[PDB]
Amino acid sequence: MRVNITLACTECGERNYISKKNKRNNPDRVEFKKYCPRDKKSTLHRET
Amino acid sequence: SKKGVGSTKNGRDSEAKRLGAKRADGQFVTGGSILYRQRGTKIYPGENVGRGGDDTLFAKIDGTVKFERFGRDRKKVSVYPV
Amino acid sequence: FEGGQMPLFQRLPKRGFTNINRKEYAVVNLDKLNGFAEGTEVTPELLLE
Amino acid sequence: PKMKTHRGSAKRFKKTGSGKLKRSHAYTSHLFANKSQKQKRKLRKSAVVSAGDFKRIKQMLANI
RNA sequence: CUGGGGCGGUCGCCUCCUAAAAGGUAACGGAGGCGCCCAAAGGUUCCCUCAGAAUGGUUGGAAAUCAUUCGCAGAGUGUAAAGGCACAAGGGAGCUUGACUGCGAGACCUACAAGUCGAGCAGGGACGAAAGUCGGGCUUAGUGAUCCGGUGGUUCCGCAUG
RNA sequence: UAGGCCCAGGCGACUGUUUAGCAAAAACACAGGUCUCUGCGAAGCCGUAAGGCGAAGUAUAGGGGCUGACGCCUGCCCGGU
RNA sequence: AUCCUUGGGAGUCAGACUGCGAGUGAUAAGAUCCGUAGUCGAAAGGGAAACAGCCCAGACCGCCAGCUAAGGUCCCAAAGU
RNA sequence: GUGGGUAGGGGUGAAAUGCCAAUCGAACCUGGAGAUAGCUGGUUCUCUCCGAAAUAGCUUUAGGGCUAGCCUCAAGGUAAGA
RNA sequence: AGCAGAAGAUGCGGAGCCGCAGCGAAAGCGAGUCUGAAUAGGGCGCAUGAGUACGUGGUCGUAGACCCGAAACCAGGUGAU
RNA sequence: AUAGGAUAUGAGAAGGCAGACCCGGGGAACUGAAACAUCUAAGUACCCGGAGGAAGAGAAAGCAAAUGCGAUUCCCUGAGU
Repeated sequence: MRVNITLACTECGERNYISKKNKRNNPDRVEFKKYCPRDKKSTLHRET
Repeated sequence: SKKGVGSTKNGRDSEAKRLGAKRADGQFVTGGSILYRQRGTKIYPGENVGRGGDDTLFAKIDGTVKFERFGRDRKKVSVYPV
Repeated sequence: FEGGQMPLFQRLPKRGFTNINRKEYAVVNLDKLNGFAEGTEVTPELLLE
Repeated sequence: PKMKTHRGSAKRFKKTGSGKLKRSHAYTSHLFANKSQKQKRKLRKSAVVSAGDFKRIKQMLANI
């Protein structure tokens, strides 16, 4: 179920990453926070 | 004559990944050069040596390289400058 | 060639491209302009000849 | 008849100022899940053609 | 590939042994495995230490649990061998997302293509009082060139000019 | 100069034909048996087509396939193709 | 007295045998496949009777010069019954 | 016997891969054609200076090749080299 | 190249080429330029300055490319005396 | 009325060959790509129709982006870009 899906930005709408996550174990629209260089700060990154 | 009987079940082998003392006891050594490749910590780091992601030994500030002993049977890499 | 191993110009990527127009404003080194002693009027027509 | 440029090498190579040609690395745009970014931050540079295989294609792209 | 070939079997990756006390070092030699898994089985703060054995007990049983000594490790360390680990890298909490952008002096290995380690700098963090650690899992497997199409972004080019 | 016979077997009905230049045979042919297609500007043919075979033929005739006189027969499965 | 870089220029990417250490093999093979060392290959001369790999030793060329190594010193055949 | 047709990825065959001018799993001639050959044979006068390897990574690859490996020529560096 | 020139040098022709400076894909910038938020780092280059034209030889690219040799392929003709 | 038939007139044209060069219609393969089928080889050879000493093309629906050039052809650059 392990699918590699990018984690796009919310401040700018910009993909920027790849993360491993599970379709069963994490079924939500998962969200971490990382560093967008075009937004220069810590940024809410939901799954897309 | 001949009958055809096999087979061997055991032919495979990995790529030989290297270890051993890359420098000697008494080497001038530049910053960040690998002293000793390891699977684990077969020898621990001491003065001015870090530890890699492969738990490897590499010298930060230059100078001589001395292999030592903890006590009783346990070695230790430290780097002493000029 | 590489024997049959896929050779080095194929294991390496393209880097496009070349311009439809690229202009090369070339060349004047600055110490070329000590060819005038004393001199003025530095034009390419006075530099072509 | 002249020496043809082997064009397909010359799309991949940049002749520097003597030179020591340039190239971009392999493994560089096909698949990016498995390759970690510490590998990728060293592949997104350019690179200089190694001395062994520079012997075999100085005959090739001498017309630049 | 081959002890002629065919049939059988193998083609690549990690570990051990053969390997001759650096490091490599062959055969259709001897063993295992690998095309993953963990949103935490990651990072950090702070705790704690095993397995088995005996003694006695609740249906209790050769053994689930519970108490007192033993117990340097005979336990675990995702998965399998070698090394390593209790000051923990082993178990348990809390707060979290560094499983980080731009790098990278310098090294290791080597035909090349590759691959590996990185001190240190800046950007912003996380945990921590600080000291400080953090560029994923104790390490070593779990992955594949180029071309070709697609998706997001592009103070790039655009075939007389827009 | 003009046949050696006579029993008993396997194959093939037979006379014939073939590997010119190794193999005449138990091979092939064969009449007979069938299954099938074709209504005639035809079925199949050779043709890029025109033309022609089939044929101054007409389903008791042509083309294709299978098997091979004669006698007794030709059992079962339409799942697959 | 070699090494490092740099460039021009090629050959070989099937090796054998002997000893020492190994595997396969039956602790078989002038067997196969590795390390190490030699020689051959690319090395003539003397030994080992003849002998590519053992033992000794390196052929610029002439001498009707001398001294030695491996091996020898009754005849073959040089040198001690 | 005469006279005469059926022409080569075709003819013809009471079928064997037979026959088609002494040639048949595709007739002979002329050309593309100096087809290609990782394969074999051959590589013509002399002397000197040095003098290899049969190992590896790969490889539709094992009796081919390409980088290394060892050789040679020249120039720098200098005493690194053992 | 061409124009005069015994098909010859030679003359004249600047049309063009190489070099004089690079850096990025590129807009472009320039003893620097890229990557870079970066007057951080690093890659290529500068300080350190030789090219160019002809001639000789080692080579190599394209042609039969070092000689001799396939079996087969293709086009177009002659041959059932 | 036509098809057609008869007649005379045509210094009409069928054939050839300079094995070449030039248009047009057809038009392969072998070789390479280290295999091969896209490609190349190659619109090459070969066949066929045209003629002329030459043929073909040609006076703009052309280049090209300025202060523009003015029919085609050929050569050299442009550029193995």
